[PDB]
Amino acid sequence: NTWRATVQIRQKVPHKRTFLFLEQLILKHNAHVDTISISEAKDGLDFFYAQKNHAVKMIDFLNAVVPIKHKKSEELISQDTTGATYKFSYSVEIVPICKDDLVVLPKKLAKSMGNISQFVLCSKISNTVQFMDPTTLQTADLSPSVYWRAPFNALADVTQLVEFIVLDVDSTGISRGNRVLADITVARTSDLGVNDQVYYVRSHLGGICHAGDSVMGYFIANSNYNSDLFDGLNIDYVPDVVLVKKLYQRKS
Amino acid sequence: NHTAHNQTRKAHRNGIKKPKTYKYPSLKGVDPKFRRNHKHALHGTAKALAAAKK
Amino acid sequence: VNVPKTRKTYCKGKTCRKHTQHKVTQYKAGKASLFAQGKRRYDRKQSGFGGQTKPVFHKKAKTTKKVVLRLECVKCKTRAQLTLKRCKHFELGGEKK
RNA sequence: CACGGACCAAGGAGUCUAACGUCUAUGCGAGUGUUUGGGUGUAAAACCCAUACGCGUAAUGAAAGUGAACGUAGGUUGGGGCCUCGCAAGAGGUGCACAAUCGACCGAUCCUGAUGUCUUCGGAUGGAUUUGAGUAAGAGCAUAGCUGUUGGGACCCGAAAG
RNA sequence: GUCGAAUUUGGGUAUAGGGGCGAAAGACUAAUCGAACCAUCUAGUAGCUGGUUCCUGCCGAAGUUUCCCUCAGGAUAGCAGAAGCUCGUAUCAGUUUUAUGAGGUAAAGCGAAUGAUUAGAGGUUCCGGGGUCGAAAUGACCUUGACCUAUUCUCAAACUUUAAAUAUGUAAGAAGUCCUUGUUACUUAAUUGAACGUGGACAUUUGAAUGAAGAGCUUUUAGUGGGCCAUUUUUGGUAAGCAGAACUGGCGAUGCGGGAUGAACCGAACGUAGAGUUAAGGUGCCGGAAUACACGCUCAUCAGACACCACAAAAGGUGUUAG
RNA sequence: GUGAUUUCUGCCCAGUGCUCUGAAUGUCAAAGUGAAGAAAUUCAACCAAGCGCGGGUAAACGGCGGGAGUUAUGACU
RNA sequence: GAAGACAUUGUCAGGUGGGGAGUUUGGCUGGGGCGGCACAUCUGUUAAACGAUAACGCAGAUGUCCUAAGGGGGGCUCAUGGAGAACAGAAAUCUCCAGUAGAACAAAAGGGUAAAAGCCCCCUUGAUUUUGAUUUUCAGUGUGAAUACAAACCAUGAAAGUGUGGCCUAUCGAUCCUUUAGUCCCUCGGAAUUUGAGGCUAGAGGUGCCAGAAAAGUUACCACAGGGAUAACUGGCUUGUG
RNA sequence: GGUUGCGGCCAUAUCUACCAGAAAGCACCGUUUCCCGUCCGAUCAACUGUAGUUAAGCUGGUAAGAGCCUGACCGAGUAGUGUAGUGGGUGACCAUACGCGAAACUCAGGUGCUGCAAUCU
Repeated sequence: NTWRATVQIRQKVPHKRTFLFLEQLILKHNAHVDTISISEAKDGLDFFYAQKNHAVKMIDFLNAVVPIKHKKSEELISQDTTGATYKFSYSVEIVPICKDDLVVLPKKLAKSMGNISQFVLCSKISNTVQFMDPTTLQTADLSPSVYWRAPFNALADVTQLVEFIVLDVDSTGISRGNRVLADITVARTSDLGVNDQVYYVRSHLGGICHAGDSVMGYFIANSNYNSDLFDGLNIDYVPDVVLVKKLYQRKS
Repeated sequence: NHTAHNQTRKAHRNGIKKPKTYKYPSLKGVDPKFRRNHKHALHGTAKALAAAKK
Repeated sequence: VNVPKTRKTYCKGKTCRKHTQHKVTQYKAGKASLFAQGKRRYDRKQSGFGGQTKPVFHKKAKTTKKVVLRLECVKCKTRAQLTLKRCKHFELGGEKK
């Protein structure tokens, strides 16, 4: 009973990307000073804070860098008999939508945020969650006050990315800050050797993409998606390839 | 929660009897190639004990 | 995943009694036909002191999809299916592996 | 040191009915049930009665439909009782109910496709690790009784609410 | 407190229940207000408390299994009563013996393999698991480190060659054994096998011991589905009148004799009575019964007196006794 | 909404509200129109307000941090 | 005077709408809440030598992956250690001896495997059709998973055989409604034809609270029906010496 | 009795070291046209039993060897355990009554047995 107050951090996703971002940022600003100990969990880690006010001061730090939700309870011990003083617990939950997911948004939710299409990627994850349309570049933000009233899931994790090989890049010529809408022509790693089946897709990977270069991407065709929000889409409007990022083997 | 106390004393009030092992056990579950022959084997030997020995 | 569009499977059809060649498509909904028997105590007894009768579904942790591999025989053309698994997308034809 | 009880008389709580399950009694028995109604009466009693209808004598199928004996209504293993034999013990013959098992028949499903045939109908015969709440010298119907179930205020007294 | 004014008051008159009225307290609206009073639908519903009326006879439980938004409750299975039915030595048994099976805990084993633990000192293309970045990839910044690099000794519920006890499966025959040859569409090169039989032989020691207030079978329904205690084997907890299990007995449902007293310990389980002997316990007196016998020990300025049980530790003491 | 007077009332229109003499073809009900069909029907364009994009507003709800770079700083960046 | 085929009014349709009405706001639990899944399952242990056997006991896994990592057949032997070979070394390729598995078998853990169940090649779809019987959890119901056959057609091998999915133990789902595939079968009940609709038989929409409700808060203004108390004794517990 | 073919039980049959094997049989060895398979006629295929061999293989014998397997008034009636008491002890735990009964170790002895067919101084 020496702990006397606790912050409980959890993220439900099996590959915790934003949560590993939290542990390196907390070491940088040295926010963990008043810790009694650190105990791991199945889904995250626990912080045991001796005085109440130090536990609250972490949550003011947690609001600035990561989208959270929190609530508190209490427990009863032994009441020094000066008129009086309960043992508290703070349960902080990170938004599970990672930095580089694929997301099918709800229709009513997507209609408000700039009338973006339902089939977008994740962008930046900051304090607020940012979504980017990969085909025609347009950004939209989701705050935790809007997310937690109607929660949903990501459509694919990091472990569904597929190695591709870029054939050539054609720049259409419209951009904000990302050399946007390069009409990339790209083919699979498995089918470049023995086949000619070539995929043809716009992407945000404009300036950082070159010919003879390996990119990772979400592949909607063979892979098995199961979302009800995805099911109420128009299947002949969904792009086949969503180009995500690049490997770029730097040095040996 | 769970305990097995008094559970042996309940079952040994009416005892533990055997399933009493009848003559002519049922051929359901015996091999069907054998059952198809053994249908005809009893048929001839009931005819043969009808006319010959009487 | 992937399945073929063409499939040599069994026929039970008073003439074939053998395996003939069959054709594959997917699962499509055309109008649910409320000559179906449960939609005119709806269009009877909805319209009432009693009001909107039939309940809906909401507890939507539901996930999967009906994935149809049909066997359209090129020889006789009638109707008894084949099965798949708990599966999430289904395209057919391309990406032979 | 949990709750109710100061004392006395009176009142005071598993009832009734509709439909039913097992068991038991009685009538009649491949039938059974007079009483919705009519006839008569000493008059809400008793007595007498036609035509139907109910349940039963036939199942099975989602249905159109078809619809139960190769035979001393079958073979084997036990089976009370009676018959024969023996002074008896026992041996031998017939063996009801009922228990086990292999068959046969009818309906369903899958198969076999005869004489024929408006050339597409018709379904003879033969099958099968299948399936039925069946046939295989009928047993049900009606009234009453205790026990039990369901719907009723339902063993009596009790809310905060609408 | 205020007391010539936003003062005090009579009568008239207006606003009515999800409505009114409020210099705002959720106040007031006929002793009723976080939604008035009256009658009716209403004997509203209740897995929750309380109560439930005559006697005697016989039999006699359960707090456990699976399933339920299920844990104060129900269905189902078990336990129990009743009505009985076909027969009457039936073949069964909370048991032993013989003949064989199975097991891997106690003990043994570590100079017969495995085997932790506590702490960790440096190794920039011997990795890269990851983080943010970046109009790129000769690309930076970071962290657990990729690596134990040449260390030792010690064990274990998730180590083993060998392997008790106690519990446990099966057999000890009439539906069985042998001789002779019938059936078939299966099986074999083959009427050879297989399976089932006809006919013949084998008899009360007919195939170990002991017992059998008959054995076999079916319908139908009540209550119960909050359990606790003890010895022994144990897990969690320093340790609990603590938390959870295992086999058997008991209390609950059960008095009587003994432990002064006591739900669980010891003896023993109940028709009404008489005589007889005993159990556990006791025999100075209360208090029925030997101030019986026999060998010793012990003196306390808080002696000691009978299992469960209501008391105690190490270590000291020329106090005493026997070694 | 604040609560006499005196004296002051800073910065922010991203968020949520509110608002508009603002661009228009993204969304888009019934009726209507067109096409195919033997007909019931099916499909297609068309499409109001509102939503969406754009502008205004804090005596509207409200907010007023961190990292650096030379070490105390109402410093500059 | 003003206004005019617009306004108003009637009917249907879309938007807005806590101002108002109705209702819900899981369970287990060393009090409830938070965390967690002990709620559906699997391996080792707890577990005391059949089986069974509890705890919010312990160390861990599953909501997948695979036309080969399934089926058959043939050839071959692995981790590692030792001795030798231009560059070549702590680790490239080649060679030989020793080599009971110290390797590998998609993954947790425990079993299993040496002319194989490993490794490298060869041909293939039995990962098929009809439905019964059995084992596990168990009421001897369901569901999942599995075992041994029967009737068909096949694959491989010279052959015996083997194969009804992953070497064994886990990897998954009812009624209702939906939709597709076999007879082109049955019916639309006055009689026909064609669309349409309803049926039988086998399967996929799925409830993860997993034998399967459509569901956010607060009450210190609170109400009702009930249930729990209260402290001062573990087994003798408490004292002066890390 | 010695070999060969096919085996059963699967170390008393293995492992390490040396030593012997008349006979017949297995084996090493000879060759590359055909069938076939490789980088390589070494394995595998075919052809010859002709040119040559017991050097190996295999078989047998030995070693105060390692191992394994049977035996023990060996360890030891010890450890452990079923049942019993108003038995002991503050406890830890230990005695006694009726029962069951190990193991490593120590020592002694052992080193394949055998079924069918055939061929051999």
